[PDB]
Amino acid sequence: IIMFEDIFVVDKLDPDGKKFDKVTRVEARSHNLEMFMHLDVNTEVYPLAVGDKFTLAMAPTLNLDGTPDTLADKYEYIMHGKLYKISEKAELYVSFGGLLMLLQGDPAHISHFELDQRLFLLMRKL
Amino acid sequence: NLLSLGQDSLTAAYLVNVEKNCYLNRAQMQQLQMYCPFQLPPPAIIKASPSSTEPQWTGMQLFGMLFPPGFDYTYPLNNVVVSNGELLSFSEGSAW
Amino acid sequence: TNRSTVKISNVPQTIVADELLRFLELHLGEDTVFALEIPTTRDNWKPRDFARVQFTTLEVKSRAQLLSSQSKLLFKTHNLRLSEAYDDIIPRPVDPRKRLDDIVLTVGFPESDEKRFCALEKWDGVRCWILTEKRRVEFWVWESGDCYKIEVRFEDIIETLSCCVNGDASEIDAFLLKLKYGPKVFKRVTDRYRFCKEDFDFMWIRTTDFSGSKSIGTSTCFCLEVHNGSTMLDIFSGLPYYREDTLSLTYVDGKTFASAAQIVPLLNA
Amino acid sequence: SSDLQSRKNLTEEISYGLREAEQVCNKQQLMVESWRDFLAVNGEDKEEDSVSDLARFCYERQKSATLSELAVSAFKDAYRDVQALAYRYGDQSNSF
Amino acid sequence: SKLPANALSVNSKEGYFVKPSRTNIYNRVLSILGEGITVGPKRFEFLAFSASQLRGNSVWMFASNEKVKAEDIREWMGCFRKIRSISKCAARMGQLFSASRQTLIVRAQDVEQIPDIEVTTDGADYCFSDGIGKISLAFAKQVAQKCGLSHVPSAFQIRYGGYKGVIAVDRSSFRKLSLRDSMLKFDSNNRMLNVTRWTESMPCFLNREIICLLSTLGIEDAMFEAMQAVHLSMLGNMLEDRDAALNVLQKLSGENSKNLLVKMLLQGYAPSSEPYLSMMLRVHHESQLSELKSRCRILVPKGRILIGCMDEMGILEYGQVYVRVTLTKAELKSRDQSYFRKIDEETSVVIGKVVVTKNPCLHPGDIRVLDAIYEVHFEEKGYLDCIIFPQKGERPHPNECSGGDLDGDQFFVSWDEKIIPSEMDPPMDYAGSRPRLMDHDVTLEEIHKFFVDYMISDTLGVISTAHLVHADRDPEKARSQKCLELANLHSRAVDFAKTGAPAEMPYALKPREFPDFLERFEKPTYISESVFGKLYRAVKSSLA
Repeated sequence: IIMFEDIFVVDKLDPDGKKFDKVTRVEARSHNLEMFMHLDVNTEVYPLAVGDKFTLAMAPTLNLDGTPDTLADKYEYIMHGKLYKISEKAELYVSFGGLLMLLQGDPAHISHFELDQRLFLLMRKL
Repeated sequence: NLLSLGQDSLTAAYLVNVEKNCYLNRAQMQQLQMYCPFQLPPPAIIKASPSSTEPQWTGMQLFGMLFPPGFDYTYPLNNVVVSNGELLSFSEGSAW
Repeated sequence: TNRSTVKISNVPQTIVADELLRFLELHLGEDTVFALEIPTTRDNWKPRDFARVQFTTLEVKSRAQLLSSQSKLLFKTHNLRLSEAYDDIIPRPVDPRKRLDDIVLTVGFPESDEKRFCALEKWDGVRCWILTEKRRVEFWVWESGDCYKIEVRFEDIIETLSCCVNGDASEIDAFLLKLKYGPKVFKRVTDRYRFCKEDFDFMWIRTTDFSGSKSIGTSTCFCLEVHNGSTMLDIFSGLPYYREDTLSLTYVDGKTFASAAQIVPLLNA
Repeated sequence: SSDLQSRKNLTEEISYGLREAEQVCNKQQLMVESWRDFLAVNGEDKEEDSVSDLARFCYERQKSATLSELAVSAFKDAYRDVQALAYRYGDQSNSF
Repeated sequence: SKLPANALSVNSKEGYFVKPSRTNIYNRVLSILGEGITVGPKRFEFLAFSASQLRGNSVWMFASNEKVKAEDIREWMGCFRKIRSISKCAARMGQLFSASRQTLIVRAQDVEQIPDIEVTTDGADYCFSDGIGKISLAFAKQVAQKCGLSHVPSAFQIRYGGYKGVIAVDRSSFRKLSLRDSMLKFDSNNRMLNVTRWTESMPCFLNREIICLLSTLGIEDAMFEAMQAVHLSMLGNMLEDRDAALNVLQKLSGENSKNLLVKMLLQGYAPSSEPYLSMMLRVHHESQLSELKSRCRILVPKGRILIGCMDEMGILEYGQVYVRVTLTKAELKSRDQSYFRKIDEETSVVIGKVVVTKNPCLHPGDIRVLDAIYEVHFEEKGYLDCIIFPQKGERPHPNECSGGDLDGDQFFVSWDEKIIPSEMDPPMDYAGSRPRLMDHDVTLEEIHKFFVDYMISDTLGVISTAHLVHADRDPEKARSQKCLELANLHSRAVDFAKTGAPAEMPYALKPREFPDFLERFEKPTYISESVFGKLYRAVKSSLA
């Protein structure tokens, strides 16, 4: 059910602020896959410091074996969005209700993603 | 166009689309849905915290219930992309 | 690890140098910051987004790097990021032992075939800094108020000798520096974002010989009269072509050889 | 301002910016045919006279109209940077 | 070493505008030049400085004596009060200091005043005759006897009595000597004849700028790679093979040169024996590889470096020239070629496409493809070791070659056929800056000021490096406005020695980065992926 799953380590923060009361864009590089990721995360409700390691997973549906549109107990930062731009080392542009995500990796790593489809975002900081 | 949003609706739309850090819960979103003519979008925010239930709605989806499903809008200057009646991206400028 | 200056990535635009200095002294040790400079786009009212800070000891620099790597530095809801710098704010050696203050400097040449040395002009209370990274030695000489900088590189010297002035062969109270080329001569000329811990708000320009008798231009050797140092030999061993032998000298009154003309090193007709 | 120290820093910055703008206006006032000998790349001993005469520049500006136009244009060009400080010293929650 | 720009006239912002402040070294140099240097019972005075010494911070000093003083020599060289320009006066006073061979003396009774030719098109003054001249056969025979020259060249650089320029031979001469108009630099009290260079038919070389400017017309990287590969292959085989040693010595330095090593190369023992010659060959190979590592120098046997002149015929049109050179070992081994005409046993004519290039070149428009033609009338005059330029045309050939003159300067010629002549670009303008004329005579002080100020703002050596770096970094080199600005600044800097106009190198155009093929180890090094980077990688692989 999970299409892409890898451990990511953050590199730097765009605002670099602890109490800016603003959405923070993070830059995390994939391990053993060499993939760069942009993601807008809320630090106040989900703290993320530099050097932390977190897993990431993407699935079309949260149900087991079908029923598109019970993985909630495993992860803690579930999101929902759609992929609108696929043109690039291919990269993906997924917006979770205005929160842009840029997953830039290799053409072979990302090949089973269609255009204008709904996908989730499973995250856990170990 | 002859008619604009006004002096208050403009500021309210700016505050809705700029903050991006205040999430509206189910009750407030359903209360605000009474005025909007279109239906309710998916929450897009299932879990914002490990111990946070009651999945919430983002602020930019609230402004997305003001466009027809067939209406598509693109504004390269402010990086505003509206596809299938949903606001996808917005950075700053408030020029559109 | 070659230098001691650390470049801070992001700092608030509303802060001053004093606030950052106080924050650093609060988190780190007391008075462990030597120089703090915030670049300004305008003259005095538009600082940039980054700043460069110089630490006194490399241990303090390592501790600051460790704190920044753990994101433990938070100054006005800003996470300070520390990175290496290109050049030092002030060319000052990190080792306090190399810094020699209030020493006697004299010039001369091997006038006699025997173990004799002649003194032309003697300066007291000069400052000597040994820069291993820059491969040069600086001499600060104060003369008639304005100070002058004498720069000697490692290629300028050809052989390092140690001598004594008290007259004891066991003790080492002097050092000979045979010069192949001439030393560079500089001159000192005449605030809100620059602390610098001292009066370093000036510039260095190259000048000619400042001596009235022009002893520097006619001297091919330099002598450093310093107190006996147990570990001074280890510091002086870093100079290229060092001889591990003990030599003694005597002072010869050579004040007669003084030319007031522009062409100094020529003989009198 | 967040506190009193920020207010003092902003006041000092505004004062220095106004002084710099006045200096820029005084420099721009010299772009006339009367100072062609001084603006040339040569040796002039009257460099200190153009700087020490600070109270005469305002009197000369208030008498001429073209000089006044040049001065106001230079002042606006140098004061745009001063106005740009509000985004640095202003928080995101500021209503203005 | 050279005095840095920060040691003299450091800048400081005082007042509304920035004004340079002279350091104590500036005053020291001025005092040394004025008072002079005293060594024992002598006192040296400033006489003059040559063009080469101005670029090397050198100056001549002569000790005044009771017989002849410095002023006596200065007035004996000539009267320089007619020149009202500071730089021009110094250049004319120092031009008469080159090495030369003494010849016979000719009085001032037999000299001609042949009128010149000028054409003004598009509102631009284009002069064909800048330093050209005319010589007879008897004069050549008389001047070639004291120098031990067997063959009579058709052109040789000469300067005498303040005049300077190259002269060409002709078979319709009236008397021994003739003179033109645009050759008098200054009036002199003597007319001693002397010759510096007659003819040098050395093989051509490909410098860095040639490849840099020829890498945009359509020339690929495989050609230069293969040429470098064959060059290194023939260099490595020169050690154990004596056949290649003579062929290299006869095609690298000197077409016809007699030497002890050259004679023994054709007939000698094994390379293992004769250590005196084997070690010389080894050190020559080491010098060649070091020179290749320092700079690009491609040995091309189908091209020479020779000066050019003009003939009073007027038959050649704009785009028609004549190419003739001697025959080397490669040309003599196989003279059957389409673009090579065997007019004589020693001299062979060329009918191929030949381009003209100098050493300093920073503009894409310098490449002017010229078609060489063969005419019996031109061959009847007997021109050798000199390319022929047409008299009539829109613009003279030296003007398109970075705005040069016919002052005996060398020209790169090559009868190559694999080049791409399709693309043609107009040359840059050759109009210099306005001359600066003074209202009073020179009091020997402003010349010292100019000499000292020449060290300050002397950016002649950094412009070429910046241009090379910018060409290697940004693709489509020599097409953007940055390259044009660099070329204009280079022209203005090379005009500094003639007219007192500083180059004014901007700060934003500094490279701040250097490729691998440079000796700046302290400066940051970046891996270049241009043709020069490929050539340097090939050289590194061959040496390792």
